[PDB]
Amino acid sequence: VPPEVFDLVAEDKARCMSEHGTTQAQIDDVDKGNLVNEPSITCYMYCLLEAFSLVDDEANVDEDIMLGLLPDQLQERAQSVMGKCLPTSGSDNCNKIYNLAKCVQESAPDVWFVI
Amino acid sequence: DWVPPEVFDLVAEDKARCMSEHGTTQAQIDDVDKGNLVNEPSITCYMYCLLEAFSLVDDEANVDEDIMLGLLPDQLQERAQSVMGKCLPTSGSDNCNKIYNLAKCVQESAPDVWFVI
Ligand SMILES: CCCCNS(=O)(=O)c1ccccc1
Ligand SMILES: CCCCNS(=O)(=O)c1ccccc1
Ligand SMILES: CCCCNS(=O)(=O)c1ccccc1
Ligand SMILES: [Cl-]
Ligand SMILES: [Cl-]
Ligand SMILES: [Cl-]
Ligand SMILES: [Mg+2]
Repeated sequence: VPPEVFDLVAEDKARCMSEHGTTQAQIDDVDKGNLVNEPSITCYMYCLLEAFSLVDDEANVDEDIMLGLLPDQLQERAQSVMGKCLPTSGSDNCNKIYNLAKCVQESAPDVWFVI
Repeated sequence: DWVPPEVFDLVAEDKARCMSEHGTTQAQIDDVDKGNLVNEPSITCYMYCLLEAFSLVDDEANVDEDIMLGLLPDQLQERAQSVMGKCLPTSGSDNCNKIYNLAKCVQESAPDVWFVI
């Protein structure tokens, strides 16, 4: 019998949504580049980054792992955005990630990367 | 003021890039997605490329089990820990063959479980 196939990204998103009461409409908003400082979505964003080892349990970004998501041709651009936007800051892990996302959006308004 | 950005799905972009860079056909990707592998670089270096794009392995065939375990779902954690304990570290004739052998080891150990981007 063929194996059951598990879509890792779908699973990780599902788990993070369920942990924070996040709706599909909210995740679809973030996917369009529309950001709001509302914990039900910003805590989802933190959860998902943490699942990918992009941040630790205090929402500090692991720059090597974050740069590691991108192709070689985008490394210099990404390094420049990380120079403007790291280290993270904010009142809690979720607000740290809201502030990061806003900084990344404003620093590179032409493009928006999503998992 | 906000302007709509061009949105890029990392997974979609990574698959398109990796396909191009390794000569992989759509049929071959479809086979990978169903768990059917062959020890041909157009397949195995494509799989390597997708893993590397999420830091699951370096450019020297070293797999990071801690990053991997974080991505797997809760209900597979115990099985995944056991399977990866059995199948790591990698071994093989070259970078891409190491990933072929890893995939085959995981499939032998857990024939009912296959994970995809
Ligand atoms: C860059 C800051 C925005 C993060 N958005 S995200 O949480 O959906 C996410 C995107 C990509 C990988 C993991 C999580
Ligand atoms: C030039 C394109 C902007 C780069 N954005 S980013 O570095 O914040 C980034 C976003 C999501 C994942 C990894 C890095
Ligand atoms: C056992 C080795 C995994 C191979 N599967 S995959 O190439 O689709 C893949 C899964 C997860 C992330 C990236 C690529
Ligand atoms: Cl940081
Ligand atoms: Cl702070
Ligand atoms: Cl895309
Ligand atoms: Mg890399």
